[PDB]
Amino acid sequence: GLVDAMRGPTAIANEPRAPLLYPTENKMQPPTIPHKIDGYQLDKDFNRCMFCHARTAIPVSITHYMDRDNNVLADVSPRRYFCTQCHVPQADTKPLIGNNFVDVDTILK
Amino acid sequence: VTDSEVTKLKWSKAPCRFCGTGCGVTVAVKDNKVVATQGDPQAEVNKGLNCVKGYFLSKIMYGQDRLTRPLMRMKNGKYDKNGDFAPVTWDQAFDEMERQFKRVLKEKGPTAVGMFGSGQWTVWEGYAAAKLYKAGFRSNNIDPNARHCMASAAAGFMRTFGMDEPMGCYDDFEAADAFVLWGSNMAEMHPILWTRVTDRRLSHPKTRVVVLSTFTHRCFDLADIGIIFKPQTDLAMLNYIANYIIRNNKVNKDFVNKHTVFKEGVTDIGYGLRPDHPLQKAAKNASDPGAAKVITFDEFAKFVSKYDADYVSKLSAVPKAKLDQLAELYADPNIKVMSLWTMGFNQHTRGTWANNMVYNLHLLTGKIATPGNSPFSLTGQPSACGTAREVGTFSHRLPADMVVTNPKHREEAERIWKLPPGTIPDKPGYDAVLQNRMLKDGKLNAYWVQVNNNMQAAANLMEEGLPGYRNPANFIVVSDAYPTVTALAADLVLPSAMWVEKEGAYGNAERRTQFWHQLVDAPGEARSDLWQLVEFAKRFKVEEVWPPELIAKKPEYKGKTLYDVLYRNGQVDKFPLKDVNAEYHNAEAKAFGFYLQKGLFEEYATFGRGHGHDLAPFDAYHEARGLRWPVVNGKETRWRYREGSDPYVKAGTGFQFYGNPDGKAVIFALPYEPPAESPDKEYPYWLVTGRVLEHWHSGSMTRRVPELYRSFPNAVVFMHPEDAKALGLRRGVEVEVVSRRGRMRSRIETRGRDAPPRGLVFVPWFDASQLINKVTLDATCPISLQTDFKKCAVKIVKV
Ligand SMILES: Nc1nc2c(c(=O)[nH]1)N[C@H]1C(S)=C(S)[C@@H](COP(=O)(O)OP(=O)(O)OC[C@H]3O[C@@H](n4cnc5c(=O)[nH]c(N)nc54)[C@H](O)[C@@H]3O)O[C@H]1N2
Ligand SMILES: Nc1nc2c(c(=O)[nH]1)N[C@H]1C(S)=C(S)[C@@H](COP(=O)(O)OP(=O)(O)OC[C@H]3O[C@@H](n4cnc5c(=O)[nH]c(N)nc54)[C@H](O)[C@@H]3O)O[C@H]1N2
Ligand code: HEC
Ligand code: HEC
Ligand code: SF4
Repeated sequence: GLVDAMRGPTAIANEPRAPLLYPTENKMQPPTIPHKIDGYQLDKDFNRCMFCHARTAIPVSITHYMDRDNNVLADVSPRRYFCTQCHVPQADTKPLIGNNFVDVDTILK
Repeated sequence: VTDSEVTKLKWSKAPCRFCGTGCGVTVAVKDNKVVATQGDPQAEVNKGLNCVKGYFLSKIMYGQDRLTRPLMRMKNGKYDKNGDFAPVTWDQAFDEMERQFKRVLKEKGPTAVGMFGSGQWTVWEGYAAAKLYKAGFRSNNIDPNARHCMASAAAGFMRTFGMDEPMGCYDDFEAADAFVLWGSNMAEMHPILWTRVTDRRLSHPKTRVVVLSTFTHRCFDLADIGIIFKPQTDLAMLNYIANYIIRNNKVNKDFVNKHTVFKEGVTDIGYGLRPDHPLQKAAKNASDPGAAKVITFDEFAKFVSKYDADYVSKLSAVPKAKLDQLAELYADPNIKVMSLWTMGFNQHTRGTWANNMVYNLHLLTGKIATPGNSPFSLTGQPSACGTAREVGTFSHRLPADMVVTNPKHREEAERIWKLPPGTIPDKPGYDAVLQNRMLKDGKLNAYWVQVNNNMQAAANLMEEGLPGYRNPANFIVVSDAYPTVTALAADLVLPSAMWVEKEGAYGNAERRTQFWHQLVDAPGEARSDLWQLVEFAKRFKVEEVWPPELIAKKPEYKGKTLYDVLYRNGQVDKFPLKDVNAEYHNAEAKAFGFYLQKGLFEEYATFGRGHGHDLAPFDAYHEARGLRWPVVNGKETRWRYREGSDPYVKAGTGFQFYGNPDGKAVIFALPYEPPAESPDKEYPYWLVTGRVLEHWHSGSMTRRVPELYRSFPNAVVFMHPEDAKALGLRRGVEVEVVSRRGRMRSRIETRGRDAPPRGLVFVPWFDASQLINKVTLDATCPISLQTDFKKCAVKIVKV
C-alpha cells in the first residue's frame, strides 16, 4: 500500500538492474537544450555555446548581456557565462511519475 | 513583489527550497497552484538569477504520488510491524503513536525515544521539536540530517572562535583577490555563489581562482590553478601552507600577538566506529578526542615544520610548484583571500581538525573578518544554519550555541521555557550515526523522522539503518511529502505540507534569515510538520513524561499537557489571531487559535538577543528579503568580530573574538592522520560520493520534476577511461561497486562532467534505485560525529 516510483519495485535489500544510459534527445523558465552538448567546451578560455548563440540558433536574449546592475554590455555577462548552470539537455526517455504542474498560459485560459 | 492591481497572478517572496546559497525567489499563484517562480530581482544574494533547480521550483510540490493520507502498517485490523500500509485518519495515526511512545517511555524511559530532524525544517519547526523532546519527553535523542553535514564546521567554529557560523558574508565574493576552493564543487552545489566568484574573476582578471579536489569537475573550467590531491591529504597541505607562511616570514606579528593563542590537540583519536571495531580498540585517545593543551608560537612553528615540501608533495601527489603557488597566495599580505569549503572538509574523519587548520592560515596572516579576507565555510541545506545549528536541534545542544552539559545553559533554557530546575537532560543523547546503531541494537524504540530521507542518506545502510528500522522492537514514524525509501522502511507515514504550503523561515550560509507566507494549501489531508509536533504534544500529560520530584518544583503544572507547557505557556501563545496577515492563509494558526509561528520565533529569539545572536522582530522579516544576524537596533551585521562592523566588539581593539573569554582566536597544531579505510589489494579503488547540479539529495523532489529527471535520469559511476579499459569496461556497461559492507549496481561514465584520477571513482547519491550508502562506511570525525562519505575502499566488478 506504498511504493516509491523513484526506486521501482525492488526491495531495499536487493539491487535492481540499472537502466540503459539514455541518449540525449535531439528535438519564464530557461528553455531546455534540444540538442546534445557532450562535445562542447565551456571554460574560461572558450565558450563553445557562444559560437552559435552569440548576439552577433536563436541568440541569447539581451538579459544574458546584462550585469548585476542591469547595464547592457558588449559581451555576454560573466553572470551567465556558464550556461549549463541553467540550461540542461534532456534524455530521450519518459518521466518516471506524472507531475500535475500547470503553466501560466494554461492557468490563465 | 508587484504594486499592480491587474495581474491575475498573486506574486510573493520566499527563499529557494534548495541550497544554502539562499536565493530569493518570487512565486506566482492562481487557483491554489504555483504556476511560476522567478529569481527575485530585489534579493541581494542572487539579484534575480537562479540555477536550474530554483527555476523548476514551480514543479516540486506536484509529483502525482504526493502523500495525502496517513498510512499505517496493518494486519487483521490493528497495527502490525509486518503488515502492508493502509490509510488511517490523523486521529488513528496519533492514537497509535501515542500508545507506542507511552509504552516505550514507561518501560525504557526517554533514552528510548528519538527524532531525526532536518536543516530543511523551518526555524519554528526546529524550535517546536527541540522543545517537545528536550523539555517535554526530557530526551536529548534529537539530531538532524545536518549532523552529516555541518557538525565538523560547527565543532571547528566552537574550538577556534567559541561561537558558530561565518564571520564574513557574501559581499566578500566582490572583494577577494584569490578564491581557494578546498574540495567545494561550487559550480554545481552553490551555483549562484559560483556566479559571484565567476563575475569577480572574469571582471577583475588579476583575481586568482584555485580549485583543489580529489577529482576534476566543472569548477576547473574557471580555475587558474587546478590541484587534484589524494583523499585526506588536505590535512598535510594545510600544514604545508602554515609552514610556508612561517618559513617566509609572512606571519602578521601584530594580529597574532594581539588576537591569537596556540594549542596542540590530542592525536590518535579513532574513527567514531562502534567500540569493538579494531580501529577503536587500537586508538589511544578516542574517549576524549577534542582535548588540547596550550603551546607557544615557537612550538607551533616546530610542529608544522615537519610538513615540508618533500613529505607533502609525495603524500598528497601534488607537485611542489603548485603547493608553493597556493601557499604564496595565503602568505602575500596584499592579496585578500577567500577560502571556501563544504563537505570535502566536513565529511572527513578529521573534518573538525581541517576546519581548525584552514582557520590557522587566516589567523596567522590576520586575513579575516574584513571585506574579501574570509575563511568561509559554506553551508549545504537551506536552513542547516537558521534551523539546525542556531535553534540547536542536535543531541548535545540548546539554542544560541549552548550545550546541555553546561548547567548555566540548562538554567537559561529552563528560565525561558518556564521549566522546573533539572528538567533538561544534562547528558548528550544519540547523534545521527549512534541513532542507527541504537535502532539496530533495540535501545531506541519509538522514533520519528521529519523532512529527511535518512534511510537513503545515512552511511552503511545494510549493516545499521535497514536492520534498525525493521527491528520489531522499534516503531518508526516518518513524515514526508512523498514516498521514499525511508518511508518504505517505516511503520507509520504521515503526509506533510511542504515549502509554500506553510508559513516558513530559513537561515542561509551568511546568517540571512528569510521568511515566507503560506501561499497555497497542501493536497488531501497533508499538514505541516509544525502542526504535527504541536498536535502530538496534546496527547501527553506532565505526569506521564516528567518524574514526580520535577513536577513538585512547579506544581501549577499538575494535570497539564505538553501542549500547555510548551506551546500555550503565556509566551508562545501571546500573539492573537488578529496579528495574522489576512491576505494569506495560516493553517496552524487557525488550527490552534493563535499566531503560533510568531510566538515560537519570538520566544526562541529571547535566547540570542543581547547574547550575540540577535534576531530582528518577527514582522521585519516578512517585510525584508532577509536580514543577517546579529540584527541590532534594526541594522544587520555583515562582518562579525571586527571593530566598526560588529556592534559587540569593544572600541580600540580592531578585532575581538568574543565567543572566547580572552577575546582571542585559537591556532591549532594538528597532524595528518589517514582515513578510516583506504584502498588495498582486495578493494583497490577509492569511492567518493556526492551530488550533481540538477538533483537535490535523495532525488525525492527533483527526480519527480520531468525536466530535472530527464537532465540526469540515473546515478552513474564516474571512472577514468584507462581504469575502465583495464577492467574490460566501456561507457554504459553495468558494474557492481562493492565494499566490505554492501554493493550497488550502476553504469560506467568515462566522459562525463566528473573525471577522476586513476584509482578513484565518484558516484552521486540522488538515485533511489542505486543506493550508494549501502557501500559507504559510517566512520566519523570523533569530535563532531560527522560521517565521512567522501572516501572508502571498493572493488568494481563487471556485471
Ligand atoms: N545541486 C545540489 N546542490 C546542493 C545539494 C544538492 O543535493 N544538489 N545539497 C546541498 C548540501 S546539504 C551540501 S552539504 C552541499 C555539498 O556541496 P559539496 O561538498 O561542494 O559537494 P559534494 O558533491 O557533496 O562533494 C564533492 C566534493 O568533495 C570533495 N572531496 C572529496 N574528498 C575530499 C578530501 O579528502 N578533502 C577535501 N578537501 N575535499 C574532498 C571533492 O573534491 C568534491 O569536489 O551541496 C548543497 N547544494
Ligand atoms: N553518500 C552520501 N550520503 C550523504 C551525503 C553525501 O555527500 N554522500 N550528504 C549528506 C548531507 S551533507 C546531507 S545534508 C544529507 C541530506 O539527506 P536528507 O535530508 O535525508 O535528503 P533529502 O532528499 O533532502 O530529504 C528531505 C526529505 O524531505 C521531504 N519533504 C520535502 N519537503 C518536506 C516538508 O516540508 N516536510 C516533510 N516532512 N518532508 C518534506 C522530501 O520528500 C525528502 O524525502 O545527506 C547526507 N548523505
Ligand atoms: C551550433 C553548432 C550550436 C552550438 C555549439 C550550441 N547550440 Fe544550442 N542550439 C543550436 C540550434 C541550431 C538550436 C535550435 C534552434 C533554437 O534556438 O531553438 C539550439 C537550441 C538551443 C537552446 C533552445 C533555445 C530556444 O529555442 O529557446 C538552448 C537553451 C541552447 N541551444 C543552448 C546551448 C548551450 C548551453 C550550448 C553550449 C553547451 C549550445 N546551445 C551550443 C545550435 C547550437
Ligand atoms: C540562468 C542564470 C541562465 C544562464 C547561466 C544562462 N541562461 Fe539562457 N536563459 C535563461 C532564462 C531564464 C531564459 C528565458 C528568459 C530569457 O531571458 O529570454 C533564457 C533564455 C535563453 C535562450 C532563449 C532566448 C530567446 O530569445 O527566447 C537561449 C538561446 C539561451 N538562453 C542560451 C543561453 C546561453 C548560450 C547561455 C550561456 C552563454 C545562457 N543561456 C546562460 C537563464 C540562463
Ligand atoms: S543556487 Fe541554490 S538557492 Fe539558488 S536557485 Fe540554485 S538551488 Fe536555489
